[PDB]
Amino acid sequence: WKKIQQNTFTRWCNEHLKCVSKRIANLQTDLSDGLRLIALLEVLSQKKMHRKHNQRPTFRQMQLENVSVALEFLDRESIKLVSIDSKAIVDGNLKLILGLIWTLILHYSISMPMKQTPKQRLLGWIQNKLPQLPITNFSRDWQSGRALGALVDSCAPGLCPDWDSWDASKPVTNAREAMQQADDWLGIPQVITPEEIVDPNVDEHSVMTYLSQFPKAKLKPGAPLRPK
Amino acid sequence: WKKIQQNTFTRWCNEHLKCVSKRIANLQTDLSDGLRLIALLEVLSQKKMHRKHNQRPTFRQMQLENVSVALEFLDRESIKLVSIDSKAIVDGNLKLILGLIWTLILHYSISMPMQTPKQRLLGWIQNKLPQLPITNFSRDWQSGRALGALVDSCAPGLCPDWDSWDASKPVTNAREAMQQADDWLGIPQVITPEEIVDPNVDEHSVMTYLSQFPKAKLKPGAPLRPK
Repeated sequence: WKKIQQNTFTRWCNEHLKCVSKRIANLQTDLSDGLRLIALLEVLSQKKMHRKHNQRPTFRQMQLENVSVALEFLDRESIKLVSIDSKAIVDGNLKLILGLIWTLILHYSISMPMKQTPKQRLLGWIQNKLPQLPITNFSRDWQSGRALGALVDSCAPGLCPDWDSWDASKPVTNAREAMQQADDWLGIPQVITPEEIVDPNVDEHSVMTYLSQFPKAKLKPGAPLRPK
Repeated sequence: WKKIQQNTFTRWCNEHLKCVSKRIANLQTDLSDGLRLIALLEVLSQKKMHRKHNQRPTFRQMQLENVSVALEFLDRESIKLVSIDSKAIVDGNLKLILGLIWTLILHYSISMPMQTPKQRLLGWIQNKLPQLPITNFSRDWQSGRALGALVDSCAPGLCPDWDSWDASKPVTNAREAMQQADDWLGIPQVITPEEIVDPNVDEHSVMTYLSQFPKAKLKPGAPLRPK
């Protein structure tokens, strides 16, 4: 079940990298040369790098430099780093790499758009989107798939009109339906999969990554809105 | 372990879709409207579609039409379809969807560049590694030794000491070989180190990955050592 956080963090990375025709396949290895780490940072910040880097990182000494300029750009952008050095990324320390990406997710996806920590800001935003439901956390409250259907219909009434009378004992079916409509007609990509979000062992961080896409979603023209 | 084939087939799809700034996340659902299926076919064939499709597939009747034009283009391109209809893709039949993608992998990745396409790829690897007895696309690759041999065969210097690698460290060997192949040969990891060494890996997933080797190009800055 610890795969879920890695999978969600990778999908989030690829969703930004695809705008520059680039892609990673393995968070452990594909950021080590620093090339695709810089690319990710440049597209997220909409800014170029402050100094030049090695185009051909032959030896790890050049890989350390490429990650250094990435960490410098991150530091001069007021983004707080929770003890991650260049060596950790180059040598492929998976635990600290996942920590680096989450820092990026918190800063760019959660706190940059919408007195209080970014976590309770997102919870606060969902809270009044769903006033009839008692939402407190980013895990168990979403396991049935009912709350996803409620959220998707809240953003555009008609996508999931009968969310209330959904079978709570069919979690994957409910989640897949809600996230399908959200992807097709709100443009919210599945950085987390239906099977993963309902899984009894989901981490809050993975679910937060997915839900952070909802405040800035736009309803598409051809959407099938029914009242049922 | 049945996840491996789905994961490899999805990664293969995303490796082509990324050239048109597009991406799928779920092979079961993300091809059902037919929009990203057409996109995948257009980039693979380097040709546009023969007739126009629904930009806004509101109801499944329009989703069926979008997949129909995708299947028509596939049919008029002499690509043999092993019993897959529009309904199967739209309704999200995972088994038949994986069959549809494998058809595309066989035609575009294996048989279009370089007897059946399977033994063609096996034949190509065979003389790249004449000192090794390769027969299959599964157990022969579990140690990670053969991957290191293949990567060094394509560019002598990337994995010079593959011969004296510890066979009891499969994931470590596989990760090293596939790392060098990605960085300096431009072969993306459509399959991950942990998946290729897995005792229950299917031949189809491994074939998908290895089909990228015949057309690989050595990058200028590669660290080639003799050891």
